[PDB]
Amino acid sequence: NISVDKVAISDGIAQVDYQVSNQENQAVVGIPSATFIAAQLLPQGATGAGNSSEWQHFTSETCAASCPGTFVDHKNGHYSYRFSATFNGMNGVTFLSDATQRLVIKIGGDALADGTVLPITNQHYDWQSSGNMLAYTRNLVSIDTCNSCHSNLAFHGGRYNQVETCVTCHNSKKVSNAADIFPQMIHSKHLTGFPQSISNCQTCHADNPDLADRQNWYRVPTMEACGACHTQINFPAGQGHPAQTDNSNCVACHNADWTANVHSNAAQTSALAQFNASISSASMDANGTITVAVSLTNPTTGTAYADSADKLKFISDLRIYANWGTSFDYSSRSARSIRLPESTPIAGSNGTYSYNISGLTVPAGTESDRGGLAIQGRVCAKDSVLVDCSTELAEVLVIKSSHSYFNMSALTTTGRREVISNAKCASCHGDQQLNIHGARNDLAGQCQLCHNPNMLADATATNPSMTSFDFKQLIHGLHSSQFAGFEDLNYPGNIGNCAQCHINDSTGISTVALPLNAAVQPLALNNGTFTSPIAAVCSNCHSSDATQNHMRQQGAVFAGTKADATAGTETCAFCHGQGTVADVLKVHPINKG
Ligand code: HEC
Ligand code: HEC
Ligand code: HEC
Ligand code: HEC
Ligand code: HEC
Ligand code: HEC
Ligand code: HEC
Ligand code: HEC
Ligand code: HEC
Ligand code: HEC
Ligand SMILES: [Ca+2]
Repeated sequence: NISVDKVAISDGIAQVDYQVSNQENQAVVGIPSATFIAAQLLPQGATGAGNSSEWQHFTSETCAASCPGTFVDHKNGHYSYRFSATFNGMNGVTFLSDATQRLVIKIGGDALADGTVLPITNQHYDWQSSGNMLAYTRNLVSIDTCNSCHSNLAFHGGRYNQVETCVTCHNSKKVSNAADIFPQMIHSKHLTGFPQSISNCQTCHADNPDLADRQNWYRVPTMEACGACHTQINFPAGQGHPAQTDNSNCVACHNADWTANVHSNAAQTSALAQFNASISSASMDANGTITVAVSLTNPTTGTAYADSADKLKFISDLRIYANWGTSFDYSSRSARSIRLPESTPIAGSNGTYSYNISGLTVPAGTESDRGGLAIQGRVCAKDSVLVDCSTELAEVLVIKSSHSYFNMSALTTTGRREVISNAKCASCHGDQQLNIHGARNDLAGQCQLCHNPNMLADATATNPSMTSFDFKQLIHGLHSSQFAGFEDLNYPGNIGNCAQCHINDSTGISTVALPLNAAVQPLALNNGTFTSPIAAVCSNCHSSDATQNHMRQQGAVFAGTKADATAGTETCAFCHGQGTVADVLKVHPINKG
C-alpha cells in the first residue's frame, strides 16, 4: 500500500489504507472492512549505548470494546473507502523523539461485507519521521529470502506478518522476553534443524541494494546477536571468552573482515576449484561391462592432470557408480562401482585414463536403453590449496558429485528423465552442500542409481509404501516427518507445495497428471505383491485407512503385477488429469520461483 502521509498534529492519523490490496489485477478501488490492524515503533540507531539500532513498541494489543489507538479496527478516527485513520495518544511506554525514524503497519484478514469475502492476511509498512527525507534506518533483511525455505511466512495464527516486519513487537518494550528480540530470537530458532550449515549467512543475510543497512551481520558484533549461536559462551563472566559486560569493545577486536571470513568457506571452495573429474567417454558390451574414460583437470585454467588418480596425493577418494535402465529406473538397487585411486587403469596417458566397471545387470529386451554414471570423491586441502592427504592439519573436502548418462556405444546427453533439479533443492539445502553417505550430493541423478523401484517395501507395515527406499518414496516420506527414523523433523515450507522440488517438462510441472515411464514396483518385501503406478505415489501424502481405497481401475495391490503393470490405461488419471479437469494441479498449492 503506497501511502501518504505522516500526520503531525498532534497524533497519529494514518491517512491512507490502499490499494495494493490482497490478490488480483490491482489498481482497483477498495473498501477497508472490517478487521484489524495497527502498530507503531521508534528506533534510535546506536545512540544508547554504543552498540546497535533498536526498535521501541508503543502500546498495540488485544481489546474488548473496539478502539482506535491499539490493535483492532473500530472506535478509531474517521475511516472509510480509502483514506482512513487514526491513533490516540503518542509516547506511551517510550517517548517520541524529534528527528527520529518510526514504524507503521496494516494487515487484513476478512469476513467481508458480502461483496467479495477475502483474504487470509496482508500487511505492509510505512516508516515515518517529522517532515524530512530519512535520517537513518534499520533495513536488515526482507522476508522473501526467508520464504525460500518457508514459501510463505505468517506467525501467530497467520495474523502476522507478510513482508516487514516483526521488529515491531519483538523489542525489549513489547516482548517479555526472552530472548524473543528478532536477531536474538530467529538465530536461536534456526540454531538446529537448519538444512544448510549454520555458518551460511547470506542464506538469510542476502545481498540486496534495496536494503542499504547491511552490510551489518559483520559490521556490528554484539553479545545478544552473536551469543545466540555461540551458546557455550557467557560473556560477562568470562566463560569461554574474555569477560565483557557490554558490547562497547566487540568491534575493536572483531573487525568486519574477520567476522565475515570466519563464517565464509572461500578457502574450501578455492581448493575444490582446483580439481575436476569428468567422464570423457563411456560404453558397454552386451553382457554388462562398462568401459569409462576419466579426465582429471583443473577446472579453472583448464589444464590436465597428466597422471592418473592413483598417483595424485591430494585425492582422498574418487569413485564412479553406474547402473542400467534409464527408461525403467534401472535394473538393480545396488549400482556397480570402482575406486579409481585403488585401481590401475587399462589404457591412458596425459590426463585421461580408461577403467572398466563390470557386473551390471542387463535384462534382455533392454539392449538399446541407457545407463547412468556418477562421480564421487574427496580431496585433502589446506589454506585454499590441495595438499598430500598426509600433510599436517589437512582437511578432507567433498567433491561436487556429478552424473553422465550412458549408452551401449557412447555417452549421450538425453539420459533419464528430469523430475527435479539441484536448483530446486538448493533453495533449502544449497548447491550442492547436502551430503549423504559421506560424499554423495548429486540429486539430479546418482541417488536414483540406487534409490530406484528395485528398493523393496514392507508389505507387513500398515504404512503404505513408506518403507521403500525408492527416491520418490524416501523423499516425500522423510520431508513429511513420517519416514522411519525421521520422526519429529520439522519441515519449514508447505509440504504440499510441489513447486519447491519439482520442475517443468517443457510444459506443465514434472507432476504431469500422467507419468511418462515411472515403472511401478511399489510393494516388495514379500516380493510377490505390487501396486498401481499412480496409487503408488499418492499413498504417502494421502496415507491410510483410506482411500476406500476409492480405488478405480489399475488401483490395487498385487494382481500378477500385470493387472498392476500398469495394467492398461485408467481413468484414475483422466479424472485427476492435467488438462483443465476436476483436479490436476488446481488441487495443490503451487507457486513460481
Ligand atoms: C532454510 C535454510 C531456512 C531459512 C532461509 C529460513 N528458515 Fe526459518 N525454519 C527453517 C527450519 C529448518 C526450521 C525448524 C527447524 C527446527 O528444528 O525447529 C525453521 C523454523 C522457523 C520458525 C518457527 C520456530 C518455531 O518455534 O516454530 C520461524 C518463526 C522461523 N523459522 C523464522 C524464519 C525467518 C524470519 C526467516 C527469514 C529471516 C527464516 N526463518 C528463514 C528453515 C529456514
Ligand atoms: C506483535 C503483534 C507481534 C508481531 C507483529 C510478531 N510477534 Fe511474535 N510474539 C509476540 C509476542 C508478544 C510474543 C511472546 C511474548 C513473550 O513475552 O513471550 C511472541 C512470540 C513469538 C515466538 C515464540 C514465543 C511464542 O509465544 O510463540 C515466535 C517464534 C514468534 N513470536 C515469531 C514471530 C515472527 C516470525 C514474526 C514476524 C512474521 C512475529 N513473531 C511477529 C508478538 C508479535
Ligand atoms: C536466518 C535464520 C539467518 C541466519 C542463518 C543468519 N542471520 Fe543474522 N539475522 C537474521 C535476522 C532476521 C536478523 C534481524 C533482522 C532485523 O530486521 O532486525 C539478524 C540479525 C543479525 C545481526 C544484528 C545486526 C544488527 O545490525 O543489529 C547480526 C550481527 C547477525 N545477524 C549476524 C549473523 C551472522 C554472522 C550470521 C552467519 C554466521 C547470521 N547472522 C546468520 C537472520 C539470519
Ligand atoms: C548462527 C547463525 C551464528 C551466528 C549468529 C554467529 N555465528 Fe560465529 N559461527 C557459527 C558457525 C556455524 C561457526 C563454525 C565455523 C566453521 O568453520 O565451521 C562459527 C564460528 C565462528 C568463529 C570461529 C571460532 C572457532 O572456534 O574457530 C568466530 C570467531 C565467530 N564465529 C564469530 C562470530 C561473531 C563475532 C558473531 C556475531 C557478529 C557470530 N560469530 C555470529 C555460527 C554463527
Ligand atoms: C579483544 C580483547 C576482544 C574483544 C574486546 C572481543 N573479542 Fe570475541 N574473541 C577475541 C578472540 C582473540 C577470540 C578467539 C577466536 C578464535 O578463533 O580463537 C574471540 C572469540 C569470539 C567468538 C567465538 C565463539 C566461539 O564459540 O568460538 C565470538 C562469537 C566472539 N568472540 C564475539 C565477541 C563479542 C560478542 C564481543 C563483545 C562482548 C567480543 N567478541 C569482544 C577477541 C575479542
Ligand atoms: C525446504 C522446503 C526444503 C526443500 C526445498 C528440500 N528439503 Fe530436504 N530437508 C529440509 C529440512 C529443513 C531438513 C532437516 C532434516 C534434519 O534432520 O535436520 C531436510 C532433510 C533432508 C534430508 C535428510 C538428510 C539426513 O538426515 O542426513 C535429505 C536426504 C533431504 N532433505 C533431501 C532433499 C532433496 C533430495 C530435496 C530436493 C527434492 C530436498 N531435500 C529439498 C527441507 C527441505
Ligand atoms: C548406492 C551406492 C546408493 C546411492 C548412490 C545412494 N544411496 Fe542412499 N542408501 C543406500 C542404501 C542401500 C540405503 C539403506 C541401507 C543402507 O545401506 O544405508 C540408503 C539410505 C539412505 C537414506 C536413509 C538412511 C540413512 O543414511 O540414514 C537416505 C536419507 C538416503 N539414502 C539418501 C540418499 C541421497 C540423498 C543420495 C544421493 C546424494 C543417495 N542416498 C545415494 C544406497 C545408496
Ligand atoms: C521435495 C521434498 C518434494 C516435494 C515437496 C514434492 N516432491 Fe515429488 N518427488 C521429489 C523427488 C526427489 C522425487 C524422486 C523422483 C526421481 O526419480 O528422482 C519425486 C517424485 C515424484 C513423482 C514421480 C514422477 C516421475 O518420476 O516422473 C511424482 C508424480 C511426485 N513426486 C508428485 C509430487 C506432488 C504432486 C507434489 C506436491 C504435492 C510433490 N511430489 C512434492 C521431491 C518432492
Ligand atoms: C506429497 C508431496 C503429496 C503428493 C505426492 C500428493 N499430494 Fe495431494 N496434497 C498433499 C497434502 C499434504 C494435502 C493436504 C490436504 C489438506 O486437506 O490439508 C494435499 C491435498 C490434496 C487433495 C485434497 C483432498 C482433501 O483435502 O480431502 C487432493 C484431492 C489432492 N491433494 C490430490 C492429489 C493427487 C490426485 C495426487 C496423486 C497424483 C496427490 N495429491 C499427490 C500432498 C501430496
Ligand atoms: C474420478 C471419479 C476420480 C477417480 C477415478 C479418482 N479420483 Fe480421487 N478424487 C476425485 C475427486 C473429484 C476427489 C475430491 C477431492 C476434493 O478435495 O474435493 C477425490 C479425492 C481423492 C482423495 C482424497 C482423500 C482424502 O483426502 O482423505 C484421494 C487420496 C484420492 N482421490 C486418490 C485417488 C487415487 C489413488 C485414485 C486412483 C486409484 C483416484 N483418486 C481416482 C476424483 C477421482
Ligand atoms: Ca546491501
